[PDB]
Amino acid sequence: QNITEEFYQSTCSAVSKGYLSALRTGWYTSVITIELSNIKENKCNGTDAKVKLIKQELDKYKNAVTELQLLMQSTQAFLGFLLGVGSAIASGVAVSKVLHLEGEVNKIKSALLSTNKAVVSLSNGVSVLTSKVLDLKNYIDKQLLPIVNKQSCSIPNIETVIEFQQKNNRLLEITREFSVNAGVTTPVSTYMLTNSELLSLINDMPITNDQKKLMSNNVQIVRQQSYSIMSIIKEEVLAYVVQLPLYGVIDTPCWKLHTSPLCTTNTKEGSNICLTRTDRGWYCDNAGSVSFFPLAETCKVQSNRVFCDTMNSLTLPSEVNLCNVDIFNPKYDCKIMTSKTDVSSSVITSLGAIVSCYGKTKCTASNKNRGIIKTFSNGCDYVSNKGVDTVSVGNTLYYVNKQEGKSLYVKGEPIINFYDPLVFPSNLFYASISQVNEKINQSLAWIRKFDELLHNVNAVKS
Amino acid sequence: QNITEEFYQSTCSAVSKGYLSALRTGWYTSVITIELSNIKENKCNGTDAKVKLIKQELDKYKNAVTELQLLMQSTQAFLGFLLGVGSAIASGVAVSKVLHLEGEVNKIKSALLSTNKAVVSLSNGVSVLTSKVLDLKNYIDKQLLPIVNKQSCSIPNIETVIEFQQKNNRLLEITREFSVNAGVTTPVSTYMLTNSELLSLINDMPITNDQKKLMSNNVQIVRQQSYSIMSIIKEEVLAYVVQLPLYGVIDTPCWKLHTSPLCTTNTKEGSNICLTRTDRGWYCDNAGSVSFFPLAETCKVQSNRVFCDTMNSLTLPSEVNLCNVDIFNPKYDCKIMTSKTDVSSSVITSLGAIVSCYGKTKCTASNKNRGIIKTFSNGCDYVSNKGVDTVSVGNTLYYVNKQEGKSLYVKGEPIINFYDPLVFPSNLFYASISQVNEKINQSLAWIRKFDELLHNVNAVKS
Amino acid sequence: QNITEEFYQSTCSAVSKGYLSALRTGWYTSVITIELSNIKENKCNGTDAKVKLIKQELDKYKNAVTELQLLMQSTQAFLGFLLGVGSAIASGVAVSKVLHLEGEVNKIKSALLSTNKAVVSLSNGVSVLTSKVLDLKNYIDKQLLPIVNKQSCSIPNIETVIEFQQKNNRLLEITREFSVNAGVTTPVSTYMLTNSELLSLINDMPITNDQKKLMSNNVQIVRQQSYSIMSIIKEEVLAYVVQLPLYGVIDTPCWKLHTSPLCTTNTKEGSNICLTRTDRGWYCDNAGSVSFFPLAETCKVQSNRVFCDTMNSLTLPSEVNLCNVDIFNPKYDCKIMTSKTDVSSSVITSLGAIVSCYGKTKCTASNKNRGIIKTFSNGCDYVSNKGVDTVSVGNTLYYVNKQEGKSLYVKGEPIINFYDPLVFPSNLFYASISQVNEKINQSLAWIRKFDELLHNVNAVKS
Ligand SMILES: *[C@@H]1O[C@H](CO)[C@@H](O)[C@H](O)[C@H]1NC(C)=O
Ligand SMILES: *[C@@H]1O[C@H](CO)[C@@H](O)[C@H](O)[C@H]1NC(C)=O
Ligand SMILES: *[C@@H]1O[C@H](CO)[C@@H](O)[C@H](O)[C@H]1NC(C)=O
Ligand SMILES: *[C@@H]1O[C@H](CO)[C@@H](O)[C@H](O)[C@H]1NC(C)=O
Ligand SMILES: *[C@@H]1O[C@H](CO)[C@@H](O)[C@H](O)[C@H]1NC(C)=O
Ligand SMILES: *[C@@H]1O[C@H](CO)[C@@H](O)[C@H](O)[C@H]1NC(C)=O
Repeated sequence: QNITEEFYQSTCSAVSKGYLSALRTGWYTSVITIELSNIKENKCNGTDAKVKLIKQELDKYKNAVTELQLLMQSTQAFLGFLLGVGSAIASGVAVSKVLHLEGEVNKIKSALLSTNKAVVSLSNGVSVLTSKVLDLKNYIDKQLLPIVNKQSCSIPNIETVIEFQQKNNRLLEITREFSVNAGVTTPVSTYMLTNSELLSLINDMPITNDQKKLMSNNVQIVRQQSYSIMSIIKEEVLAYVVQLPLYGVIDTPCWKLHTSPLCTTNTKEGSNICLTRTDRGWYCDNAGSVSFFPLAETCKVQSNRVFCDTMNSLTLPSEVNLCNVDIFNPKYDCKIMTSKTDVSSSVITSLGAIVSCYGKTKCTASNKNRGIIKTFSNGCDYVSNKGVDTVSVGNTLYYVNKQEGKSLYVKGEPIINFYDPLVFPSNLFYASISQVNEKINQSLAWIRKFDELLHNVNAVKS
Repeated sequence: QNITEEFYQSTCSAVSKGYLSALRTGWYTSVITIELSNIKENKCNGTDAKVKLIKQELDKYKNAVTELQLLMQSTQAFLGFLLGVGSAIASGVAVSKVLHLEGEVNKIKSALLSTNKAVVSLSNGVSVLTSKVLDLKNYIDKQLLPIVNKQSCSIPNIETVIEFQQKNNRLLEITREFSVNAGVTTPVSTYMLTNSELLSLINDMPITNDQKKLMSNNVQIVRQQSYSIMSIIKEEVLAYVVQLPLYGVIDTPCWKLHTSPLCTTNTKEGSNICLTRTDRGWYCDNAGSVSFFPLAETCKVQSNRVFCDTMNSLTLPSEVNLCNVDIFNPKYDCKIMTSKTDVSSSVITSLGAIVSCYGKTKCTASNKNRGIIKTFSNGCDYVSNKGVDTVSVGNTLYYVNKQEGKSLYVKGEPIINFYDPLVFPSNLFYASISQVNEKINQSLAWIRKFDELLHNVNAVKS
Repeated sequence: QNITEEFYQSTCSAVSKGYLSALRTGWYTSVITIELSNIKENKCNGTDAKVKLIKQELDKYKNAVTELQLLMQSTQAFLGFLLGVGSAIASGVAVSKVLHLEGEVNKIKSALLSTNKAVVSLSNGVSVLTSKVLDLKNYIDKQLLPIVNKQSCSIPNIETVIEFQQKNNRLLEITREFSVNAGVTTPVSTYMLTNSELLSLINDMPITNDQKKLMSNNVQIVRQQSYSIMSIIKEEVLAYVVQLPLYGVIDTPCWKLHTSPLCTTNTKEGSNICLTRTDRGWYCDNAGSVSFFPLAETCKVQSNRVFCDTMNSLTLPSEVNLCNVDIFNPKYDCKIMTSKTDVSSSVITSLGAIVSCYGKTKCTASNKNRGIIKTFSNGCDYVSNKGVDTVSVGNTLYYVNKQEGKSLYVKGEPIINFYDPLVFPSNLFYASISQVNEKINQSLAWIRKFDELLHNVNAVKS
């Protein structure tokens, strides 16, 4: 853990380096089966309460099975706008659709006749891993049928009721979780796949030992980037499909960019111009190029490790890293946006905070022991979380992050002081440096042409 | 199931036809009641464990009732921006507010004195359907009071504890689900309304048989577009309001539009212009006009049937369908947006995928048996899911949808090759064809006027 | 409850006054502890079913503890774009990180040796409130060990199994809720903090009596603006951190602004200009200034009281209230946006509805007794919820809110009739009154200069 952070005063932005990558670059699909029963009907002219409880539990089981069948017979009769779209569950749904052909269920049942785990080939020629996580058929047919199938339902025992309830609870919960999500669920609960079974699926994937260890250590995130799909219920067997991620890129450098608006500080109201850098997010080296994640909601962090998803990313060249040290470079075209609004805000970075204090707003950073230790002036400034606990930007109070690290301050004149406020192209959402430069150079051309003609007409007088 | 898809090369967009509509055009409200008890106090100088368990369950019941009373005494002392706003629970909240007038609870209790279902008229003159889904009062008053009301609490039986737990669990879950949602819940769980009661409410609505059948078959979606509202707890009765949808438009044609950016392929960096069609979403014929759903999150699909919601829609004329066959028609004004960014992406359609490959990005589509089967050039292209499993657009891998259907390819020169790159109005977010045409015709007017004057001054020399 | 609403016809917007404020201006953190056990191993050569049930429950407990340890050893090896960013759980995470130093667990255990509540000082010098909400150690070590530690596991009793299940359920649920949320949860469930313990924490905060009463009455919202953070599991004790809000500003006036587009009604298609007010949200007086909440998802309402959050707000001067009575005031610069789209929509306010009816759309408001009672013309209009139940704007049907109040109608000519349609700066997303005025005054300057030169050249002929 050697996270470092730099502040660039010339553009009012910060970069945090020192992380490691774990990117998702594929999917893995398996099949999970449950062996049910087909209890026909229960009939007793009894009066004991234990028989009543047994009948109630059996009724709940039948209702769950019927609801599952009914559900099955319904499916088969700033730069966030630059991203393409895709379907997240295409592979699992394809496997589920393959499962509906005739003879597949017989193949699955024949494969797992003796053992609880096997590898079977489907019709099209794909091999998937199967499992049998529960078996209610044997217990029901060997315990409950002798009590209630033909006899007068004489005497169940008190322990049998509790045992049956404990057995049936998991199936009830699985039915409940499929029911409300219309078939496809979000992070796979403990009922769908036990923590002792997730660690067993991982030790069967065709991956390297390092990826196996990474998936085993951080198992609470593999569970948050997975899907579960209901497939079929027929011929006394239940089957659903689990879709697990694959991490093909591991241990490559990553960094994050924090940006804030940078304005001018003229006293006259409504006489200030601003610009802001719009490309803020996560960047990670990936096979000779940089991947950009702008949604700020697809990447998780565990203290040095970032678990991103490559379906909501952009592939940029390796020169995108050069916008930091220099902004007027003739090799990349950094992205900005312009406006004319002067409002104070603050951005809480990983190792400090950025404060923009424009207008008459009072901005202050305070320590918890002495009290007030800094009074910001008008501009973009940055303070580190070493002796600072909270920062206030007016009516708002923020708490800074207290991670240990090293922060550096880079001086330099702001770039907003180089432009001409009489020709600046305001209200230019999602512009770039070259576009802004082009829009300015041509207005002066019109002005000069006008001046030329005006001089010329006063030259031809005589 | 006869879904069809077309690709229009001239605008880099695709249309998928063949669906059917089921639109929500109203609400239906009912009342669900529960009959509670008013156990005052329990006192025993006992030592048996069964008495302890009974007391614990009674304490949980009292705590749930108290929490419900406390909650009740708190409420009564791209084109996604074009949509208006509305309140989703106005009708249910209105009914709940009507329920608070004096004498309403007496009317409800008198209506359901003997049967479990009745129709009653409130004060203002509206008739609603009531129900009684649970009755703990009779069981408690006829079983638990003889054990603990006055006596020394001699001997409960072991089965009674389990029976009471099973009875009380549902009320505990209902209290839990109201507690965390502040009164109004999202898709109605199995505890609020049993699957055997939802199918009974549907057979009492004033609707046609076809709508009844549609609601009965797809019951997992009627449950996802419904609300539950806590109303009152007083005079030993609990009542909450359920708000069910109504589907007034059924079996009308629908289709979806997929759009992707279309750019120019000049070699020089920063010398390309782009435009994109911004109106992508679901369209459905509705009584002589087309309804547009741009949020891309309000419509569900079950293999040919689309369950949309009409509160987040727009009403467009019937000529909006004409932007597909022609884009320069003098009857509608299709909506576009312009920029100057050249980044590669991909859009996964229903029966294929659209690939945009600009710059130095390597784009490829691969089959799972042979391997690589296509290498895209620079431009907008489209490939169908017949012999293609995955497509990669650089560092990203996508899985195409494997639905069966028929796809067609329509040729034609791209429209971006007709414009003049010296006067093209870039950075024009949310423009239209006529606006872009107007902004170009007037710059040439200024240029021609300038040329006219410049020639004229050199005509008056002598 | 004296809510009032006004409609300003000149700008097609409405204001609803009469509310009260309860703003969050800080955090409060406490520690919740659970006393576990360290059962080593269970071994019985038994055959009774009760022993089997006991062993199963013990196995579940061990699995929960192991999963918790594994999770712990993973974290330590329109104007919505104007808002700054911040970290919501900085304080709780800081306290959790402080908890990991050596000797802290010993201090916590020594503080709560005898009582269930104490105040203890950590290493850095901060005092926090601790608690002991559950004790499984004593029950396990005094009941289950005599049954299964060394003996042949002779006879458990039937009531012991149920008692142990009831004890263990809460720990199982806590483990389940941490497991799927990766450590940090959203609104604190009933398992993490009992409703009888939340009301006990509130009576220990260093706050005034009025804030205590406000927090006690509306306890279902204090629970929705809180976080729970997993911290540690070691040395036979479990500890997690709860982060509760603080309400520093209470009983200050608030109001809401509703805005809708305002267009021109020329008959020719594609010849209309529009403008819309973009600053819609909640405003609340706060210490000599107004706080603006634009996200429309951070503020809740209970019939006169608004529970907002100050982390997603903006601090504006006190002159922002002046845009309502007048829009051309020389003291503030109200924010608008321009376009050229004519589409009909509707905005449902608190005491009525705003209807915009442009083009050939049919807009109508209907009562539930007579039927149709109003037919809107082309323009922006407003109708109150007194004799009106629903309003339709085409293919869409809306339900108005039926709250009691007083509404007022303010006449005045629309401002869109003052501009010149030949120089109006369309497609100017997020503009302002002064910017639009500036962009118009300078085009006329160019036209006049052109005319001047053209006259001048025809003056020098001879
Ligand atoms: C991290 O920095 C520390 C300095 O305290 C030192 O151990 C070394 O430079 C780095 N350790 C690594 C990269 O393992
Ligand atoms: C000046 O005009 C040239 C075209 O001749 C253009 O390429 C350039 O971007 C403009 N601005 C500057 C600063 O050179
Ligand atoms: C759907 O297409 C098939 C062609 O395979 C044929 O049955 C018919 O054209 C269509 N059936 C319908 C619309 O029911
Ligand atoms: C040309 O100018 C006319 C106005 O005289 C305008 O209506 C039209 O949109 C412009 N462009 C074209 C292609 O006609
Ligand atoms: C609210 O209005 C009512 C009028 O019916 C009246 O009691 C008084 O003006 C107000 N009451 C308050 C503010 O307590
Ligand atoms: C007119 O031009 C002046 C600059 O001389 C500018 O300040 C003003 O905003 C423009 N418009 C009006 C209506 O005065």
